[PDB]
Amino acid sequence: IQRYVRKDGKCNVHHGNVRAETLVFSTHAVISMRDGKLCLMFRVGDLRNSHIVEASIRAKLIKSKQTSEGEFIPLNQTDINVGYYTGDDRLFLVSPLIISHEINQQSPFWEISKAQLPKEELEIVVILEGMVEATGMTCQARSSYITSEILWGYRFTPVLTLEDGFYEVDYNSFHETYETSTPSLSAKELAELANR
Amino acid sequence: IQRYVRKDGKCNVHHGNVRAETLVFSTHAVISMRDGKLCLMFRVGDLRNSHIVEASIRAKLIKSKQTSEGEFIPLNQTDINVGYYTGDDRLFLVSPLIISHEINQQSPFWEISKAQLPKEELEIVVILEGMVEATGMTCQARSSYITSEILWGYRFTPVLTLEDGFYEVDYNSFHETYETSTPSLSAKELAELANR
Amino acid sequence: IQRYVRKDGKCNVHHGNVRAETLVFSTHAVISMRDGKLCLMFRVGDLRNSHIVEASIRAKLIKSKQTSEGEFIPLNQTDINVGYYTGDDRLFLVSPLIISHEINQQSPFWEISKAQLPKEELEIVVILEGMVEATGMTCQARSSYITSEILWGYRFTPVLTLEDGFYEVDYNSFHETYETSTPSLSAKELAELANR
Amino acid sequence: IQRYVRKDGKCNVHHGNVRAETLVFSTHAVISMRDGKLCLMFRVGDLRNSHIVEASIRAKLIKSKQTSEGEFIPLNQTDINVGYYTGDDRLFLVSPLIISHEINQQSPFWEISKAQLPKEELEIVVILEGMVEATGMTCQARSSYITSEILWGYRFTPVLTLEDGFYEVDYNSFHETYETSTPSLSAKELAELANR
Ligand SMILES: [Gd]
Ligand SMILES: [Gd]
Ligand SMILES: [Gd]
Ligand SMILES: [Gd]
Ligand SMILES: [Gd]
Repeated sequence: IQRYVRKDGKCNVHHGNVRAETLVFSTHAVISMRDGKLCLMFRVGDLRNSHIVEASIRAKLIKSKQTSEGEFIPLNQTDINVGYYTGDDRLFLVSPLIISHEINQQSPFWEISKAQLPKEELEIVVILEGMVEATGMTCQARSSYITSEILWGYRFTPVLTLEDGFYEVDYNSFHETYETSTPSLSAKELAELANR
Repeated sequence: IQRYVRKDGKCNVHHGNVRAETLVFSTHAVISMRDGKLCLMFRVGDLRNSHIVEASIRAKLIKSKQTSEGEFIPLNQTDINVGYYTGDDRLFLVSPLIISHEINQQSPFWEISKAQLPKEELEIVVILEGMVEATGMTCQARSSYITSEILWGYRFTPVLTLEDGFYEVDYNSFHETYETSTPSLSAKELAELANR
Repeated sequence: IQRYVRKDGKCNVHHGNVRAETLVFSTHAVISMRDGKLCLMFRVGDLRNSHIVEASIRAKLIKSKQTSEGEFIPLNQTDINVGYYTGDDRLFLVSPLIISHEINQQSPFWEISKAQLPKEELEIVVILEGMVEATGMTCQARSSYITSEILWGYRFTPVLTLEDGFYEVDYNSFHETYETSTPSLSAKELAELANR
Repeated sequence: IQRYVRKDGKCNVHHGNVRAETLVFSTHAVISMRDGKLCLMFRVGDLRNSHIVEASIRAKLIKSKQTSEGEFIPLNQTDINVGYYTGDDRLFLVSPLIISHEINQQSPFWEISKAQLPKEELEIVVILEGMVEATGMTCQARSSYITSEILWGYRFTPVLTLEDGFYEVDYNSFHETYETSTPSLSAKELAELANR
């Protein structure tokens, strides 16, 4: 068994690194099943030459909306769940990670089907915040997913592989995704059906 | 569909900005319905020339009170819910936002009607805390709503409008509110009645 | 109605202040009823000449203990609830505040009566943490309550009074407490009895 | 009764200290019962010559996994519960502490027996984060537990002892553990059996 993090705390990634380089978000988000739950996923990249401490991910849905009392909220924001309640939004960023929001009754995608997706006018903002170990200062990195950039029925290609006692990242496959067999029913629709 | 935040993370607000200017709270709070829930709302302004990171909103009710055992607490504080449990108090401040506290069984306004409001002796303190991206240092901004400054049955005028691929803020309408048809029963009273 | 915090965010306490002075904890803790709940309370002082931002209170019970499998833990620590779940541990420190932990089924005092208190070998550590507005740096202040310093059946004297449009703190009464009629049954005992 | 923390806030540990020295994690983790619950425990060391403020512990399970839809996640991360929900991950680090994760239905060890443990291919990453009082800057310390370093049926030797009004740490016993009678059934298996 080859360790990921060594006893002294030094990780075993990017052979020979030094732990202004920018953090990266995959250009596309994917929707697909993970153990019977439909999921939205995007990938967040590491910083090749330093750790990010007290590092956390959060996501906002920007969507103009009308309240049942006729109040129109242009570009209304609402939180997307990405591990807040279990501390799974508290990231150990030492190689690109796939973040995952389970599309459940409380998720803003609960009733969005495959066909219905392209019709929607919405934007997912992805926001990484941490303190850069080296610099000492608190960072923030942002990016955005519009409808047309969320791919229904795909999965992220794996970028991690074990080479020579070290773990190495194929950063060419970072943004890379493949298709997978995935129902086109909305999570609600899937749940309704499973419930009989 | 015009993006709000671009792929690189730069937002599309305040054409040609630079991302000591003060943050702003609307001078008035409003109470009115949002999808069947009575709500207290105040508006919190952005910082025209920098982001605020790890930015969060919280609110305190200052109200002198007597305990059933005759203990009098002058200016007692208690937390007003403004998205703490869902991370919706964790703000993405890139244009003035309306903050909203749903007046429910756990809210200090649960039993306050319209008529009963002006009678009350209370103060809502609004407290924004974040780290200013540029400066590096942690900010705090405060303001206050006394009874006479909470307007029953109003809504905030919209300040956001899409001009020339950019989003622009009509800051003249910032503090601006209009009236809307809103029941004058207390949330409790509304709930009691709906529950038959 | 005289405001506590003004529109611009400046508070109306300590007429003519400047917003290394030390933060203070009352020398004694008290136990007594607040609306039918038995409560432990200690008082935490403000900083006469600056705000504390992102300010929070937490408390630890230090108590040596034996596990049912005969494992002895000298000075075991366990968290005392002082508003963590509702954000009421997130303090707006602009004048001495009484902190309050409701002694419930989950509290380490649940079964401790008045008579039984002096018998106990325990210590409450009180820990204030915030960033000092002026200095820029994160502070921590600590203090400690041993058995003999928790007073059963007392309440904290009020220190707040309204003088000349300003609110003024009688710091002589800070540590001051008076007695009040308070049952000597343990919270459990009180609950058992009330439950018939 | 000898105090642990004095009225002024100065602790009574490491007689005559000064409050780049490294923080320490015990080289081994142990699994054993604590009041009827099976538990994983590792020990986290203090910093002999300074406090760590806003100090917190978190743990990640690194484990390559396959989703029921055949998606393979190399080195998947998932949060181990170590007091997040009760604020018990918010540490008062003034002498080595034993951290403890109760192996319950939500824990990744729920179904892992004693025999089954050595078969498993998994790694627990332990991550301490706090601000170093003196330095002013935010620290992070890491270490790692692979299968072969988690000891089933052991307990950590005590390192705390009261010498001359001061508390002293036998740092030789830090990594020291002894065996204890401990069932070899998995937590699930223990729970199933207890439930009849
Ligand atoms: Gd912080
Ligand atoms: Gd490829
Ligand atoms: Gd207007
Ligand atoms: Gd007095
Ligand atoms: Gd020994």
